Amino acid sequence: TIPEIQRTNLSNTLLLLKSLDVTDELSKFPFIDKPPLQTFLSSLYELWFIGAIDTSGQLTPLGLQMAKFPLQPSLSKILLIAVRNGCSDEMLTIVSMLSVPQVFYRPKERQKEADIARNKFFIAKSDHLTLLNVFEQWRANNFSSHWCNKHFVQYKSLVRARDIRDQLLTILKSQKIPVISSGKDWDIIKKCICSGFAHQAAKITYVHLKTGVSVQLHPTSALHGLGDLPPYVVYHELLMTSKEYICCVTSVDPFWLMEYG
RNA sequence: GUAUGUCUAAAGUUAUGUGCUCUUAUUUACUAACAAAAUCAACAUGCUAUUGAAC
Ligand SMILES: [Mg+2]
Repeated sequence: TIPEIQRTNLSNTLLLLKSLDVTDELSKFPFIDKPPLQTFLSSLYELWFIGAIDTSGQLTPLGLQMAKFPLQPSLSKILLIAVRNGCSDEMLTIVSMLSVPQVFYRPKERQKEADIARNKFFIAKSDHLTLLNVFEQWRANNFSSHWCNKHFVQYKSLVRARDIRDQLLTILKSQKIPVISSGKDWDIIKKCICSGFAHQAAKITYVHLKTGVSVQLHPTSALHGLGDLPPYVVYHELLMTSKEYICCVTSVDPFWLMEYG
């Protein structure tokens, strides 16, 4: 089989491999099976964009700080930015939920009931803030497994989210960062998203911000349907399955995109 | 407007050196000189979007 390293985004890897001081030693690093040149150069471009890397290709202190999180660099960028923006408290649990697979359960015949249960937690802005409402309601039900099942959400995913939240909180308290809450000013989170995800943006026909390729909201999204259409979009992943799908979706204002990048 | 052309049957030698029986065109169908300037009669009474393996 082709090794994972030859076929995945590598920016977590390159961040860490710069964070330990393997330099242009990284640019010539002895792997068994070297990743494609354009994969390396693209991950370098991503890190340069995020400001983890300078124009020569050398690590910034922001890079070194981000590398102490167990994270792909965007998710560390957004947490560090959430300190200065003052939403660390919400950002912790949203970044925690964004790490986790298969958060909702959607069995063969029951697509309606699974979504109906999810839609009790709906935020009109995004999937991202709907994840917050899920974790808050889960906790308000004393983290109940039976509530998880009732609402078609995977408890394994939720317990892992809380374990990640407490770990990331520990990492922030190791970096001495304050865990400030934004409260109901959820736009602060959405401004932070622009700091991490400015490449991962799209606009209604959706159409990618930089490459211009046309793309689709995944049908699980709170923003999908025979229905909703917010003009400007930021997203957690782009993925081709049956279609070229944005995996989950958040609405944005264009002014934030040139504010953060 | 159903092209048209050539050939031959000649003369023998011109004197010397009835059954049977198919058929709702089951035809090998043949000719193109003829004409070509075709559009009234259209069209239903109201527009759509959907699903990922695993760590
Ligand atoms: Mg004539």
